[PDB]
Amino acid sequence: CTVAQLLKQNLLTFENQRIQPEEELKENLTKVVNYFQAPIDVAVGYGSGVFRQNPMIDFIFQVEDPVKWHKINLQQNPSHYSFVKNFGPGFVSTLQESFGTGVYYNTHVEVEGNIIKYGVTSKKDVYEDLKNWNTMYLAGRFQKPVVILKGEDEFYKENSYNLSSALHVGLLMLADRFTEFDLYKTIVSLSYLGDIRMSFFAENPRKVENIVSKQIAFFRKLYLPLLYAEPGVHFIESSEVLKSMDPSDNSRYLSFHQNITKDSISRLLNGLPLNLV
Amino acid sequence: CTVAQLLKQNLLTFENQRIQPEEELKENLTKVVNYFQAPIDVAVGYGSGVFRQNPMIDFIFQVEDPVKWHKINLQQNPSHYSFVKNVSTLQESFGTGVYYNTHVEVEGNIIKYGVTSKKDVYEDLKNWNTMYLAGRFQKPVVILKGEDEFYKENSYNLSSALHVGLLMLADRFTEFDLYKTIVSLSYLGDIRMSFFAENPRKVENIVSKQIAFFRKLYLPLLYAEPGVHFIESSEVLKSMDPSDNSRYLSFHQNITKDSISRLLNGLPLNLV
Ligand SMILES: [Pt+2]
Ligand SMILES: [Pt+2]
Ligand SMILES: [Pt+2]
Ligand SMILES: [Pt+2]
Ligand SMILES: [Pt+2]
Ligand SMILES: [Pt+2]
Ligand SMILES: [Pt+2]
Repeated sequence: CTVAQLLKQNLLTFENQRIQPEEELKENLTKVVNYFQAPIDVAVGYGSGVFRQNPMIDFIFQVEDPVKWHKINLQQNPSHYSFVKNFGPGFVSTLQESFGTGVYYNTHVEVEGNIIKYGVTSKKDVYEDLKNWNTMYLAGRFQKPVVILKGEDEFYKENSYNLSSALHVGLLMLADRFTEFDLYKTIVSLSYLGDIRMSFFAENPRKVENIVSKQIAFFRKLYLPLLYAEPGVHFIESSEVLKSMDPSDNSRYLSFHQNITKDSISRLLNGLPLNLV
Repeated sequence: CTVAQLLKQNLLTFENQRIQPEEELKENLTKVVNYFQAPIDVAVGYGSGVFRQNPMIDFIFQVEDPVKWHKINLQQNPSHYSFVKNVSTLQESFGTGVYYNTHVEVEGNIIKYGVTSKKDVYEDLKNWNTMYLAGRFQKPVVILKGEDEFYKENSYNLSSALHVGLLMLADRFTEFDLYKTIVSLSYLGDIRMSFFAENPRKVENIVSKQIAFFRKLYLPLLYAEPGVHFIESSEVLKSMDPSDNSRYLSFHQNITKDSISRLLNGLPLNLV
């Protein structure tokens, strides 16, 4: 619609996180998620097969107990898994060791007429990262546009503080004048190595600017309301511009002024998940 | 001293890492380092107390065994430790990460020094287990003791940081885009490890302030990089003082899929 509409979103009901695809695509992704009978608490779609305009579709399943989750899923979907064999001596992992921590991926899996890759991880591990940034490896993925296909309201609540913290890190890094393009590129930079480390994508990493410009409408929807709520941040463009601006439009970028006094920088710093006591 | 001279640096003797303060400051810093009888393998100076445009001077001490090092340091300087408001727990803390004593008076200076396992640093420089320690050394530091040992462990860290910048940037970019991108990679790590007692600075002010040292570190690496080349002619690079923030160099890199895959495969994050 318009950028002005995006400034009217209700943060208190997480409206800036409520990214959902078109009805038909959504139906397909939902059918994929529901195909799994092992209980998925939060299901995430992300990547080129979710944000379009054939390709493998990327998912994350946040589950209550991964060991048990894989026990069930090994019975229902045994051919989704491929294990390393014992060639030589050991490298023998237990259920808890291989499944209990991190993101475990089954890749190039056919589910309901789609080729998919899904990573399974502990919901508890994710929520702790969203709250404290223990590593930010999981949190960083959720500072950028994703689609929550299941457990939406529960997840959005846990993620709002992660998103506003990423904005605050951006504000700490940027000068008193910046464009929204500078902001989103800065925010993407924060998680760029973490996405590589976690193998969220089987394809080559992308250029930071291409990431931002392809998803410009979703970065605006997430962060413009947070900018609007932020004391000391001033939108420079007039009400007229913001009502004439399509969120999908890359041809011009909003500009801002922020307070960069010492007291302001101290409050940004001390509100970070890294600095909570 | 010109930008052109910076390209002719010998990467094989780590000349791009050989950042030393003017001889004035250097003796003071080295007397601070030598005041300590607990042995320090590698001593690092950084921060505004080191790169001067008095203030507290920031140090990192990389040591062979931090628990045995703090044992000796608790004997020579027990006032440095603020623990008398409460040892097993303190000792557990010594082991991992960086332990700091701050606002400490030494040889005329008010200093802050962090103690960390040299082994932990070297492993991070090589593998980016966390990049918390390696990130500090992707940016200008002064190595005050243990230079040749440390420069050689760090060179792969620096060119890896350049490679991440090249992955992140388009086919055309300036040296300003690149230094700011590199600083972005380690910005949260510097906060998490509390390298600085003061508020974090703005990325662009960090770069512009230290533009001569980012240039000394990274310009010869860009030069040796396949697929990357300078856009400005030999003559402009002779007319540029490394401290001049009024003009920034430009670059063209190959961005084909194979070039990008080569940069990804050589990062420290790969287990192979
Ligand atoms: Pt639109
Ligand atoms: Pt169980
Ligand atoms: Pt079971
Ligand atoms: Pt079980
Ligand atoms: Pt929209
Ligand atoms: Pt304490
Ligand atoms: Pt060219």
